[PDB]
Amino acid sequence: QGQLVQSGATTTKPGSSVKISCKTSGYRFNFYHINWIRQTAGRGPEWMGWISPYSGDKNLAPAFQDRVNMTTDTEVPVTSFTSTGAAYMEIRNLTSDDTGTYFCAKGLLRDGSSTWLPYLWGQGTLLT
Amino acid sequence: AVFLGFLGAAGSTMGAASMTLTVQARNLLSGIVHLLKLTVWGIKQLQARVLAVERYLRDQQLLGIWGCSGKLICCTNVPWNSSWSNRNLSEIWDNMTWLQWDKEISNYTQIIYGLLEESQNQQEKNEQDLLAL
Amino acid sequence: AVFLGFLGAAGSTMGAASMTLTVQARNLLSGIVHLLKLTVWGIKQLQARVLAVERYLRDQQLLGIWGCSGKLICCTNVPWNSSWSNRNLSEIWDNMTWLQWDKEISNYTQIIYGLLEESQNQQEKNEQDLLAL
Amino acid sequence: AVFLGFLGAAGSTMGAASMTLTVQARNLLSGIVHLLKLTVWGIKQLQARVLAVERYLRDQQLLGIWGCSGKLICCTNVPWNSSWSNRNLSEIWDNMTWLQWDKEISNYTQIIYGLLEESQNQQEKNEQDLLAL
Amino acid sequence: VLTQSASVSGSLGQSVTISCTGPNSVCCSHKSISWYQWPPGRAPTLIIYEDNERAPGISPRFSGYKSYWSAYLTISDLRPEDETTYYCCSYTHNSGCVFGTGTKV
Ligand SMILES: *[C@@H]1O[C@H](CO)[C@@H](O[C@@H]2O[C@H](CO)[C@@H](O[C@@H]3O[C@H](CO[C@H]4O[C@H](CO)[C@@H](O)[C@H](O[C@H]5O[C@H](CO)[C@@H](O)[C@H](O)[C@@H]5O)[C@@H]4O)[C@@H](O)[C@H](O[C@H]4O[C@H](CO)[C@@H](O)[C@H](O)[C@@H]4O)[C@@H]3O)[C@H](O)[C@H]2NC(C)=O)[C@H](O)[C@H]1NC(C)=O
Ligand SMILES: *[C@@H]1O[C@H](CO)[C@@H](O[C@@H]2O[C@H](CO)[C@@H](O[C@@H]3O[C@H](CO[C@H]4O[C@H](CO)[C@@H](O)[C@H](O[C@H]5O[C@H](CO)[C@@H](O)[C@H](O)[C@@H]5O)[C@@H]4O)[C@@H](O)[C@H](O[C@H]4O[C@H](CO)[C@@H](O)[C@H](O)[C@@H]4O)[C@@H]3O)[C@H](O)[C@H]2NC(C)=O)[C@H](O)[C@H]1NC(C)=O
Ligand SMILES: *[C@@H]1O[C@H](CO)[C@@H](O[C@@H]2O[C@H](CO)[C@@H](O[C@@H]3O[C@H](CO[C@H]4O[C@H](CO)[C@@H](O)[C@H](O[C@H]5O[C@H](CO)[C@@H](O)[C@H](O)[C@@H]5O)[C@@H]4O)[C@@H](O)[C@H](O[C@H]4O[C@H](CO)[C@@H](O)[C@H](O)[C@@H]4O)[C@@H]3O)[C@H](O)[C@H]2NC(C)=O)[C@H](O)[C@H]1NC(C)=O
Ligand SMILES: *[C@@H]1O[C@H](CO)[C@@H](O)[C@H](O)[C@H]1NC(C)=O
Ligand SMILES: *[C@@H]1O[C@H](CO)[C@@H](O)[C@H](O)[C@H]1NC(C)=O
Ligand SMILES: *[C@@H]1O[C@H](CO)[C@@H](O)[C@H](O)[C@H]1NC(C)=O
Ligand SMILES: *[C@@H]1O[C@H](CO)[C@@H](O)[C@H](O)[C@H]1NC(C)=O
Ligand SMILES: *[C@@H]1O[C@H](CO)[C@@H](O)[C@H](O)[C@H]1NC(C)=O
Ligand SMILES: *[C@@H]1O[C@H](CO)[C@@H](O)[C@H](O)[C@H]1NC(C)=O
Ligand SMILES: *[C@@H]1O[C@H](CO)[C@@H](O)[C@H](O)[C@H]1NC(C)=O
Ligand SMILES: *[C@@H]1O[C@H](CO)[C@@H](O)[C@H](O)[C@H]1NC(C)=O
Repeated sequence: QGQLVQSGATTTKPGSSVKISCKTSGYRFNFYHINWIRQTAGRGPEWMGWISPYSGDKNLAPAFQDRVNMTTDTEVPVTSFTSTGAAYMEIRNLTSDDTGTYFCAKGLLRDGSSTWLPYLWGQGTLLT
Repeated sequence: AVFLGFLGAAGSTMGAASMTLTVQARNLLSGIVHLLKLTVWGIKQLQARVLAVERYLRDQQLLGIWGCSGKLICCTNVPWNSSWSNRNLSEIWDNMTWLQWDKEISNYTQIIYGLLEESQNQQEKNEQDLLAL
Repeated sequence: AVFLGFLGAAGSTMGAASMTLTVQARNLLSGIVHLLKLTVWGIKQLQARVLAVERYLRDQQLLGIWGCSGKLICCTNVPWNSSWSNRNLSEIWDNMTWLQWDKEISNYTQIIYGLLEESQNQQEKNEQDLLAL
Repeated sequence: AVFLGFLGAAGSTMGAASMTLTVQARNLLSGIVHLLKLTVWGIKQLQARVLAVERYLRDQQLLGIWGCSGKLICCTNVPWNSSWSNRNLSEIWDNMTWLQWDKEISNYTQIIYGLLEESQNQQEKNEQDLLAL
Repeated sequence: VLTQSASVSGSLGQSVTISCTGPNSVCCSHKSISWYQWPPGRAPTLIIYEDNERAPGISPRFSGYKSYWSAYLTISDLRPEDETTYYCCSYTHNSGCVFGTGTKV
């Protein structure tokens, strides 16, 4: 299983900075990364970055290197293998050319060569 | 290197815990469990001593009738009936922990123990026929 | 198929009972034999528990010093001295039961256990010399 | 031939005592050690019975995790670090007794038991990878 | 920079083959290739990762292949729901998903 409910469909104007929420269920939130993906209209899909809900380590593309703040808060044990977590997304020098749908997706496996690969996605959020 | 300790990788992936099996193996008959006095503590310690050798010998007897005496990792000739688990190799050894694996494989663990048992008895029957020449 | 059960082929021929050895093997340390109370029944059950692991380990120790650890059917290098039994292969495995066989082979069973013992000790001495190069 | 008896070659050279290992092996679980009465003698005999199977299973567990199940003489892949003993082969097997050898090798016997342990766990990991094809 | 096929189609029962290639910067021998089925403006879906390993549950008719210069994705025995857009991604073990241009099928 696994769910990743996302925040509302925010609507602001250039210069601002908005926060996107990703809330997880049905799986251990610490065991897999959290990826942030962007599907703009005037470009191909762009992988923004992933962050480690266990180690706190983060990794993002150079097109977002000093513009995005990725954060997660600690999970809440539900059962031995089920918890609830949350992941946050922010943009700095924000304009209106960054408009589109924003997705959150967790990693694929816990080890190997495709650990962080975005496997299970959220329903997305429309923006400005 | 790592060396997490006894049960140290119980939350790790099956492929990662499978490299540190000797860690759990040696702690199955030691602990701290000389005269035998039958005091309230003395009876308690005697039961703790008999119990450990009992549960240890049951597991070794299973490894024996499977042809896996003295092995921490032995391979078999029982093919994996996908109705036990249709999961793939990577989504097991690089994803699941032995605890959550044991949870979903628990129903068929008796079926598997019988196929391993008769695979070894038929195997030892073949090895005798091959050496009959 | 068949599956007669524990000791189910005790009256069958030696060749037929020899195919269902796992049936008797697994019932040598289980039965139904958690606090240790020393009541009249509690002492009785404790003796039943210690006794089973004792007689089980004696047989496994013999299989060990013979080079037959973990085997239900192992072959050896002790030739069959016909003064033990001058019967032929067919009139044994397709005629006698293990009970009546054990009856007439019982005198020399100690002689055989010594030859198996030193055959394994000399064999393990040779394997070391061969790996010395 | 010779046959000195149980511990009969304790004063002999390591190479000479090493040929009569079965002599000491079989006397590690027998002795003379049927109801369980808890008299002053009965408790004493029960402790003697549990103790023998305990110390016997500890040694067999070590032989297991080293890959030397059922062996009196097994060879390994742990090289001899000369800081354990810089003595030569002839001045050991044709000179020292196992007692005086155990006296000077006693400090590092724990170091050796760990290298043997992980050599077997890595060996069993390689054998699985080789049979994966 | 990871060029895919412009566009292509087939018929029910037939097969297709999408392409994915690029320079030494993102292809191919020293990179892994994943294949996402991505309907426009909805939750995507992983079909294949590590060049040819299908995600759990993915129908076996989806297949992956990687030459030394271009990765492929064959979609055998077509069905109605296949009319989506597909994107390839190049990645290593400690990096990001360099996505592909796109392919309408
Ligand atoms: C408990 O549970 C957690 C959650 O599952 C486990 O944490 C995860 O462990 C797995 C494997 O142990 C990790 O997968 C690996 O991922 C790395 C990618 O990280 C590398 O890249 C980072 C970004 O570039 C980089 O910052 C890292 O470098 C250092 O920095 C961080 C900072 O915190 C530090 O923590 C690191 O340890 C580094 O020192 C890092 O290098 C990837 O490199 C791995 O791939 C290699 O190894 C695999 C074999 O494992 C091999 O197949 C590959 O080919 C390649 O050689 C591997 O994929 C995962 O990232 C961890 N985190 C998650 C999932 O969020 C934890 O291990 C568990 N512990 C126990 C005891 O159970
Ligand atoms: C208890 O003790 C008794 C007495 O010893 C055992 O009974 C004997 O078992 C052995 C082996 O199990 C039997 O030897 C076999 O003999 C058959 C011949 O019988 C066939 O031919 C009959 C006449 O043509 C025919 O009627 C039979 O067909 C069916 O009908 C009967 C009706 O009752 C039915 O009971 C049968 O079971 C059949 O369903 C029968 O087919 C012969 O075919 C065998 O040879 C084959 O198998 C051997 C291997 O075993 C192989 O080497 C051969 O090449 C060949 O392929 C075999 O010789 C013997 O006949 C039985 N009866 C006696 C001796 O009186 C009993 O098994 C013991 N049970 C236990 C649990 O210990
Ligand atoms: C207790 O401890 C003592 C002291 O160490 C041990 O006694 C020593 O044992 C070793 C090996 O067992 C002996 O080494 C051998 O030496 C002989 C040389 O003796 C031969 O030559 C004599 C002179 O020519 C001759 O008299 C002997 O012949 C008989 O006469 C004596 C009279 O008492 C009799 O006792 C003998 O037994 C003979 O019956 C004798 O033949 C040498 O031949 C040996 O070499 C052969 O064997 C080795 C293998 O062992 C092989 O490698 C060679 O190639 C060759 O084939 C061997 O070197 C030593 O001499 C003994 N005495 C000492 C050291 O003083 C005793 O064994 C220990 N016992 C126990 C139970 O621990
Ligand atoms: C992200 O936001 C938090 C808000 O508490 C802040 O403390 C943190 O410094 C920010 N990250 C960076 C890299 O500045
Ligand atoms: C799997 O097991 C079931 C019964 O548990 C059996 O009917 C089926 O034939 C088995 N399948 C394979 C492929 O062995
Ligand atoms: C990892 O294991 C969990 C255990 O339930 C499972 O739900 C999940 O799908 C597995 N991951 C993959 C990628 O198969
Ligand atoms: C095991 O059996 C129980 C019996 O109630 C069932 O509920 C459960 O789904 C079974 N699990 C598997 C993996 O077959
Ligand atoms: C059989 O054993 C006797 C002693 O029990 C022995 O004398 C005889 O030589 C042996 N025969 C063979 C052929 O081994
Ligand atoms: C076994 O020894 C007894 C001793 O009285 C003897 O009567 C019997 O015939 C012997 N049996 C065999 C098979 O040697
Ligand atoms: C011998 O052991 C010591 C530590 O006990 C180690 O430092 C040394 O490298 C070892 N030497 C060899 C040759 O293995
Ligand atoms: C073993 O350790 C003791 C510690 O006091 C030391 O005296 C002795 O020399 C050591 N022996 C060897 C062989 O290292």
